[PDB]
Amino acid sequence: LLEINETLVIQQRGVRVYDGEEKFDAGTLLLSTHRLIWRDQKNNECCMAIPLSQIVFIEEQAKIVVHLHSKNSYIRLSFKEHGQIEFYRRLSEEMTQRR
Amino acid sequence: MQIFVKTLTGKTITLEVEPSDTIENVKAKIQDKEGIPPDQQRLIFAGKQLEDGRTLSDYNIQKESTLHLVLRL
Repeated sequence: LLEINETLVIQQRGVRVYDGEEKFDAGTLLLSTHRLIWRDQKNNECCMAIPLSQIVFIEEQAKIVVHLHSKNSYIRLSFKEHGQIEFYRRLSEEMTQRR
Repeated sequence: MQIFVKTLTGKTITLEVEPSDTIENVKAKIQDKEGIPPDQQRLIFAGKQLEDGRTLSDYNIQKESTLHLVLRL
């Protein structure tokens, strides 16, 4: 599900999406030149989130955190299936020139 | 000039500053009107994080720009 002038960067699986700290959602996070695509494990409502222009700042916690915008400021991504820091690199590089 | 540092609440702090101003100095202003200790502040600018011993000038920040505030986890 990509727009014109928008291209793929990397697809990595085994991702989880936590709000603040949580006792998540499994599936595959897909980054792109313009959006932070997220296709879920349960196809029925597959393919949701797509910020990337709003994500203010990203960092590492211990997993990669994303401050997308009483309520939580961010969501965090866990990389169970190895694919971390190849993603952190490509998420920072692409997100910063998206102003 | 005066810059604005938006918080993740959508709050905007209107700060009056100069290019010769340093980042920690800027965090001082922040705290003199928002409570936030400079220890927890992280002034962001287009993804790039702004380090303390560097003047706004070094980041080529202009009048009425917009920086963001993100509390350390």
